[PDB]
Amino acid sequence: IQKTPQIQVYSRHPPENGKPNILNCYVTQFHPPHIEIQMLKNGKKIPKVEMSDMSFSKDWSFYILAHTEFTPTETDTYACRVKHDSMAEPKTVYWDRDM
Amino acid sequence: GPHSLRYFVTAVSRPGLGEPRYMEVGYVDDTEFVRFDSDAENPRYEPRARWMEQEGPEYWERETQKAKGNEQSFRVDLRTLLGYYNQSKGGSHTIQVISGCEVGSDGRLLRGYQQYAYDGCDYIALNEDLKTWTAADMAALITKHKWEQAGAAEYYRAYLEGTCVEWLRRYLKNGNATLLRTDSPKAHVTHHSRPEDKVTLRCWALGFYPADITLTWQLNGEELIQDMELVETRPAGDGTFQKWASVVVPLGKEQYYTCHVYHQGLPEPLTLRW
Amino acid sequence: RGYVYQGL
Ligand SMILES: *[C@@H]1O[C@H](CO[C@H]2O[C@@H](C)[C@@H](O)[C@@H](O)[C@@H]2O)[C@@H](O[C@@H]2O[C@H](CO)[C@@H](O)[C@H](O)[C@H]2NC(C)=O)[C@H](O)[C@H]1NC(C)=O
Ligand SMILES: *[C@@H]1O[C@H](CO)[C@@H](O)[C@H](O)[C@H]1NC(C)=O
Repeated sequence: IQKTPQIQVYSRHPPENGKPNILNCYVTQFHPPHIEIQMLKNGKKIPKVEMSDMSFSKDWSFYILAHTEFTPTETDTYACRVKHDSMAEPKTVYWDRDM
Repeated sequence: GPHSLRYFVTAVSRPGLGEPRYMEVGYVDDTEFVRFDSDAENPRYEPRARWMEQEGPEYWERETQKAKGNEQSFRVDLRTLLGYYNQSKGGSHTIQVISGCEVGSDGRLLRGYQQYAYDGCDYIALNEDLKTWTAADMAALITKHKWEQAGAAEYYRAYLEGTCVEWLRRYLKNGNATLLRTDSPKAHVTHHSRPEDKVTLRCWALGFYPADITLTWQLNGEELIQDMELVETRPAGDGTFQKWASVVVPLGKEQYYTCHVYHQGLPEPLTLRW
Repeated sequence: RGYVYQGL
């Protein structure tokens, strides 16, 4: 089955510049399982991102969380880039701190 | 209340690129606690929750051996299904399995289950009776026939009533400070303009555990479930969860809409507004 | 602890 991934980017706590937090990129509802997920800080890949909470729903689509610790600043921007067979090209979803 | 022990298993072939990737991920309720990934540098069962530090080295060695055996068996299954479905050896295919047991607050078995899927589609599943299997297609019927002659249901049922329930009880006991806790949701409402003198009101619920929660929007005391928009509850990277639900309302009348949050950690439900 | 899965 070919199901396009839903990509959600969010912080653990409402962002406050200068305070430790956690950034999350939850990639869901996809199939097949092969997938590439990168978290980016100012356009550059973040190293040592932790992958967790892998699972599947009743319809068998996959769910997985990428996360990393981070301290937001006023200027730094973050995003999550995903490559999956259901998409001709990589999809990038930016963190919207005002959502 | 009730608790669960679940194992999510995945085997994925990759012709021309070596052996299938095999993965096992275990959860107690909504908390990930163990994992096995055949693609790791030195594949081993690993703890994913802090309280699993309470198991001795024998636990890890035995689970790692079981996983490596499961890995080989699934490698064979992938090839077997190619035959059942008459498919080529050049394409990637997926086997998925969810197995687990649930106990009541008294620790007695409530239910057990095991379901398989091939390439994202139902393959075979254990019936609630824990005695028979239901096959989704003719390929799975071949498996059902093999399992009936081998007594597979009886073996799985013994695992459920024995190993599954007993270790679930042990995990709840050892990780009690984590698994039996209740983290109260903290809520906020955000506001965003839209074209046409309309506003998007978004209700957030953060830092809660367990994952079950209910967020609704009200007007005139009636739930606007119909026109509500939201995301599935999701993990926030530290063992807690978050969720949001929004509604589009007429500018200048935001004050008549209220968000309601119900959770185990809220003795009295939360009521907020812009 | 997990189950020892049976062949398909
Ligand atoms: C979680 O349970 C412990 C008791 O259980 C401890 O001993 C074994 C059962 C083992 O699984 C081990 O991992 C676990 O920590 C509670 O602590 C005990 O609390 C009682 C009072 O309720 C005290 O009299 C005991 O001295 C104390 N034991 C220890 C070693 O501290 C603990 O309170 C509980 N955690 C929470 C927050 O509910
Ligand atoms: C099996 O699949 C092949 C394609 O690999 C096809 O040519 C053949 O007709 C099929 N035979 C059966 C048993 O259906």
